Amino acid sequence: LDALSPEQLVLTLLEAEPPHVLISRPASMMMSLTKLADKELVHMISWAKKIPGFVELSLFDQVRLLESCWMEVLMMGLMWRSIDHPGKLIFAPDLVLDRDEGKCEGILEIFDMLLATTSRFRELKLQHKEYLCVKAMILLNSSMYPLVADSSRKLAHLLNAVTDALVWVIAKSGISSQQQSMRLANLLMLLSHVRHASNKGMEHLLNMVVPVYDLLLEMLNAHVL
Amino acid sequence: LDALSPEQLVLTLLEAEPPHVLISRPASMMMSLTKLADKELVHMISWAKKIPGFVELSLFDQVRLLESCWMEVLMMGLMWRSIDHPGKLIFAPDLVLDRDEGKCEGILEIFDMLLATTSRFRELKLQHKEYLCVKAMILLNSSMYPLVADSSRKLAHLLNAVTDALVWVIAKSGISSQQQSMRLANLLMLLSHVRHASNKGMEHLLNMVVPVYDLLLEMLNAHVL
Ligand SMILES: CCCC[C@@]12CCC(=O)C(Br)=C1c1ccc(O)cc1C2
Ligand SMILES: CCCC[C@@]12CCC(=O)C(Br)=C1c1ccc(O)cc1C2
Repeated sequence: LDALSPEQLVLTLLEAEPPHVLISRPASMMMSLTKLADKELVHMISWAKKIPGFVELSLFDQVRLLESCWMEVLMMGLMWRSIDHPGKLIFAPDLVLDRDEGKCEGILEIFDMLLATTSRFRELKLQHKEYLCVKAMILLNSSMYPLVADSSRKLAHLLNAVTDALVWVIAKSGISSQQQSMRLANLLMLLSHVRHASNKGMEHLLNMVVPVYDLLLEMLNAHVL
Repeated sequence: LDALSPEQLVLTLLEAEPPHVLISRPASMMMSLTKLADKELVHMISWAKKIPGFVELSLFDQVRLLESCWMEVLMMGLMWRSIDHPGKLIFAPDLVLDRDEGKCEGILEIFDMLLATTSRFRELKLQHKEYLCVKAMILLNSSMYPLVADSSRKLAHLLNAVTDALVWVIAKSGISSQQQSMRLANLLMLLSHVRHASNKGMEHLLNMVVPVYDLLLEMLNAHVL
């Protein structure tokens, strides 16, 4: 109830944000990168557990959602981290990248998908409160199977609340009702792009390094046991 | 101007809908399927040329948009065609499929992504006017590169108009302002799913039949010359 209310929901999400992850280095890009994800994934699962109502869904649903959405959530965080640095990607404190470093490959393709989309978010002037709500939407909207009898009723309620909070945030800008709808529409259309980049990253990842998708699956098990 | 107005824009789109395509048969599924797309693509390009303002964009933009969005537009049409037939996919008049025919493979995965998403549109009670506006959004939102000096100003104007028409359509249902936003949000979140299915179909398609993506590219050239 209360916890799912716009002002509160948004401040609960703020405290649930994952920490800075240091890669901690003593196929090097891809070595750096896969070790990073392994690290980031642990925190991702913690983050999800702090989203009001998520742990009360079915574990059959929790596991489905985290499995399908991990790369879009790590990419959404990445764009938010690089949003002010045109030309770069800020993967972590000691791991920043130039586009011309994405020349050594296949990675260059993905690199430009993430710079472009990020530039789009810059132009829209993505607010923190907006960022927090969209990343939560990405997790809850990541699959359709899990919302095809109570956990479903629950999943929708919890997804509708987040959409309510975003709408709320936007209404506070003091813009016109038409601007509101145009902004809500521009924001959610951008998720289609996010998913695209995710699909490509996932693709690149099987054509190959650390067992990110393995261990995660493993983390998913312990998460159940 | 006028042509981009909600009631009119929606009736212009109605007359621009492609015809019934008969496959016309005298790797058979995939033979049927690739021949079908070759056929459907010709009409797709005609359809796009009837969307007010599209031919006045740069050809550098026209070609980018059709190239990136062809499979999502053929899948969006497919779901609309099967929306009332649970368990099937209605690819064309003489080409209907059962899920258990999608067992002979890899195609089964995709098959369930398209049944699920379609079921979602059923539950939402997707209206014709709504269908017409979303399919146009899919084409105009298909890439971000082309909207990263006039053709861009133009592209946004033309995408904003379509979003205006959809919003208009939804406001006519006589539902509550909160229902409006929740419905607009539910509709555009579904595009993320559409793109997902597209990405998978595209994937399946290179791992392989008719040169769909070749000839299309070819059609793209003639389209310029
Ligand atoms: C353009 C290269 C992007 C690498 C990105 C996608 C490709 C990949 O294999 C990995 Br493991 C990647 C990754 C790790 C952590 C993170 O937060 C985001 C990503 C995306
Ligand atoms: C589940 C199988 C789907 C086949 C679908 C995606 C896989 C594929 O190779 C082809 Br050519 C396909 C196709 C053709 C026409 C059309 O309107 C839609 C599609 C999607």
